[PDB]
Amino acid sequence: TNPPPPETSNPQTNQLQYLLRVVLKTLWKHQFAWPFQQPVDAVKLNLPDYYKIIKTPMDMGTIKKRLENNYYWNAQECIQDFNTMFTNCYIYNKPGDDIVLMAEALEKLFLQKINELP
Ligand SMILES: COc1ccc(OC)c(/C=C/C(=O)c2cc(OC)c(OC)cc2CCNC(C)=O)c1
Ligand SMILES: [Cl-]
Repeated sequence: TNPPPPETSNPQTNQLQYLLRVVLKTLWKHQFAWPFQQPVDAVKLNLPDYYKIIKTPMDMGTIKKRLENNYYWNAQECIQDFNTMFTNCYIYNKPGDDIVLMAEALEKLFLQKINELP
């Protein structure tokens, strides 16, 4: 069985609104977005070692749930989750894999969207 997804509720800056409404939304509609739209389903994908290697898992779906529930206090905490998501992919998969190239293309576009923020 897969581990439970990361918590998405803690209990509104302009940069957080921008990350959700502009950065995340554009990356969510990118063609290479599908493997990162929800937590890695290690059971269905038959990856019994994923959650042994990746100890801080993260996906765009959990970012959205966190951005919609005001989980983050600031934009830096949210930007770290994206970097957690990208670096997780680089750690588990092998260089040259198509998913690694997809993650690189997503990150390089992510740095452009955050390169112009309030
Ligand atoms: C029906 O097939 C489906 C349907 C829905 C899916 O997700 C919604 C997926 C997810 C596939 C992957 O995630 C995936 C894809 C790879 O190449 C394409 C890969 O190459 C080594 C390693 C992984 C393992 C995860 N590695 C990560 C996340 O970095 C597959
Ligand atoms: Cl808060």
